[PDB]
Amino acid sequence: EAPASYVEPYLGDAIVGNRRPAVRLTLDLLDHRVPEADIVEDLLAAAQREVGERWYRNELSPADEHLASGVAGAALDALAAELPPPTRDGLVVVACAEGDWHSLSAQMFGETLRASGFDVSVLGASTPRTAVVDFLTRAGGDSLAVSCNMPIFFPGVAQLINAAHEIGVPVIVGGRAFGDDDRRAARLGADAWAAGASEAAEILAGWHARRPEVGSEPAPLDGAALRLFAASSTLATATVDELTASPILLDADQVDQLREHLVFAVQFLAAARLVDDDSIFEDFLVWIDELLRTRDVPREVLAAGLEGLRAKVIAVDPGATRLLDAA
Amino acid sequence: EAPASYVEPYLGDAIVGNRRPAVRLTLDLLDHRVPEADIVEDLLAAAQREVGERWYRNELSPADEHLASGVAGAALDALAAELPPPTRDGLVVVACAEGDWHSLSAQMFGETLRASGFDVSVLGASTPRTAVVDFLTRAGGDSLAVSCNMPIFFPGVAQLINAAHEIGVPVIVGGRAFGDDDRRAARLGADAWAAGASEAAEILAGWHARRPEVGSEPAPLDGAALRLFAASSTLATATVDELTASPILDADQVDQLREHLVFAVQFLAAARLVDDDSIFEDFLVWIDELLRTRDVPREVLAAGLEGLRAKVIAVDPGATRLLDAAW
Ligand code: B12
Ligand code: B12
Ligand SMILES: C[C@H]1O[C@@H](n2cnc3c(N)ncnc32)[C@H](O)[C@@H]1O
Ligand SMILES: C[C@H]1O[C@@H](n2cnc3c(N)ncnc32)[C@H](O)[C@@H]1O
Repeated sequence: EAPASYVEPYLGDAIVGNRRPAVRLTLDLLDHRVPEADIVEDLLAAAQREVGERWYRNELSPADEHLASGVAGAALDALAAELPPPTRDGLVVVACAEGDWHSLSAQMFGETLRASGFDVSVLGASTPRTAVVDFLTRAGGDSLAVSCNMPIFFPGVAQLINAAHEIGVPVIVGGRAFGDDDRRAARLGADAWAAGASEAAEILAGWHARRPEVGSEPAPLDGAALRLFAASSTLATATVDELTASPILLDADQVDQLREHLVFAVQFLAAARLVDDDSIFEDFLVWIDELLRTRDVPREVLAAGLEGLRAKVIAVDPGATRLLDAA
Repeated sequence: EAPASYVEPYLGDAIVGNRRPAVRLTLDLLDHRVPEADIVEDLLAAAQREVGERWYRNELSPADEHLASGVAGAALDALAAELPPPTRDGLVVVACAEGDWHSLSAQMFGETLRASGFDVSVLGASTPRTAVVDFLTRAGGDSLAVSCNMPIFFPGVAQLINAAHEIGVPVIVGGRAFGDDDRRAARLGADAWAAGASEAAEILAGWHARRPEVGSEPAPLDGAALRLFAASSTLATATVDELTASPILDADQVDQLREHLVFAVQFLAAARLVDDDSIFEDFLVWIDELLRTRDVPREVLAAGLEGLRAKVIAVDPGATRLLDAAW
């Protein structure tokens, strides 16, 4: 009867898109007086993480996950239909980072907030920066919460924080890209960071009660790190052109997968540099290496790919040299 | 009253993210014995299109639409929780086209089918080709329904049809990209085409009962049209490099223009692929009026198209006449 112990039966149904028994479990816990926050964190988010890990281990496909993610959204919808109305005044706007389509991160977070009596509008997946600030303005938002699932979205989170400051609004950030403490968040000028709803509820309720001062001076970022971000396309696509004159010829699917991986590589590298945390790049190499290992595609390809990136990457950002000379 | 007459009050709530009253309308109609299909088509789909048009007229932002789209998803979820189990055997797999993220087209369609007693798995937004086919295989899907909201996704729908054929599975297609008849669909090798669920229900129920022959011959397509598809990024990004030596732009504007030019080459390529000029002509009309309501001078796009000319015809000389048609 702990939410955690229901992950397996939930997944059994969720992975094949069998919504009804899986949302029934969700609602049975709720009716047995389990706090919603726990249901969301310990069952739904935990299940979704396991889906992601199975995909990652090449034990599931995107088709399975798509179904699992729909069931998760249906569970959140069911839960939301049980909620009493907001007890707190002051609208919190929850947004995925621009470029980020993990709507469910924003939605799970925002729903946990709702369950603490917050008035919450979840934009979910990627919205233009200027459209988010304009929404804050029109909807009289107290606070912006930005949910970021990969560190490759950081440049835009920084820009978004800046735009929000220009209109007086404070930004809390979170989700897995920001790690287990506030160092990455602080490096981008976020007014706050938290790991989950419990803490964010304190910060947000505090921003409602006492609307804090916000810089309006943009947080300093390494320009070379940003130029390396901007160039990720060019470097990847140009790396893949050479290589296929012809040191590995690769079908149209394989060339696109490689190209896509190398764009990601340069973006993790740029992100590591931007917020001065080497582990972002090192964790990516570990991550991708094992992604490919379960998929029986020789890693001479990616090695060759990284090899190719070397000369052009350092031409843009020489400070990335040292990051590359571990791998 | 009729579902159609509730569009305006539905939107009033949906566009500001006020889920509960808007989902309640959908459930009130259902309690008043209104068929689900009608609710979905006449209220939900109708509202979502009007959201689209307000966005298009620059009267709404993507932030407001994201709210409206969440409400629509929650409405479908509520309605789905009222359905009895399937009365029909034989699994229909509903997928957005690869590259297409309009999950709600697939979901609205699939849900109308469910309401006719079909067993349905909605993959929704973009899934890799080989993951869709592997799902069909593992789940023993009778039929694939592909939902396509832009004609720039056609090459991959063709590939997908081909993969489905290799495993003996028939494909119906639909969604707004396929127009008012079956000509575009047929040109890509689809085994059938329909406007909505009512017709597709007849075709699908017929495929369950009498399992049809499927061509293990790929539908013929012009390679130059495909090479022009493949090159869209290169041509756009390279067109925008020239033009900014310097005929006129901030980092936002350069990216918007670049993105519009990738679209231009893809609508052009799509028009060529299925031999329907109107795909490209409709796009020019569409984009021209998109920008007009946004007060961004159309000298820029003109100049952009102008720039594409030399490279585009170098790849596909058969596009020349389509380009000179315009201005
Ligand atoms: C489903 C899923 C997707 C779905 C999302 C669908 C949807 N509607 O959301 C789709 C299909 C879009 C997808 C696409 C991709 N994703 Co994905 N996928 C996931 C999965 C399984 C997450 C789904 C989810 O439900 N998240 C919601 C829950 C589980 O998140 P949470 O972190 O528990 O949220 C809590 C806390 O973070 C906190 N919190 C969250 N936000 C905020 C905000 C604030 C302010 C605060 C205080 C707190 C807070 O509170 C929440 C309380 O519940 C994960 C697995 C994972 N996250 O471990 C990946 C994962 C994030 N995806 C991944 C990848 C790689 C991809 C793709 C690049 C794959 C590809 N296409 O080739 C794309 C990128 C798309 C993009 N640009 O955003 C990787 C990232 C790996 C890495 N960084 O090295 C992951 C980790 C999977 C993996 N490898 O294990 N993905
Ligand atoms: C909401 C929305 C989005 C959302 C969708 C979120 C979601 N689905 O969860 C998001 C934000 C993802 C989005 C993004 C974009 N979209 Co959009 N947006 C829409 C909108 C408003 C979709 C509304 C929706 O709910 N669709 C479901 C309903 C309304 O669809 P329906 O067509 O009635 O479906 C029925 C029939 O077609 C049929 N049917 C449907 N599928 C199938 C399949 C089969 C097999 C059969 C037999 C029948 C069938 O039965 C259905 C049920 O009755 C439309 C507006 C519109 N459709 O006119 C655009 C629209 C499709 N989007 C558009 C654009 C431009 C974009 C973006 C390019 C914006 C951008 N990046 O700049 C991107 C493209 C993303 C991509 N696909 O890769 C344009 C396309 C323009 C064009 N020239 O083709 C539209 C038309 C808006 C407009 N009026 O300009 N979009
Ligand atoms: C992180 C999640 O993204 C999904 N995923 C991985 N690659 C793609 C893709 N090309 N398109 C759509 N979804 C994808 C998987 O289901 C994984 O679990
Ligand atoms: C076609 C639909 O897509 C949304 N839309 C338009 N541009 C973007 C973008 N850059 N990011 C996300 N959504 C967008 C609008 O809400 C519109 O209605």
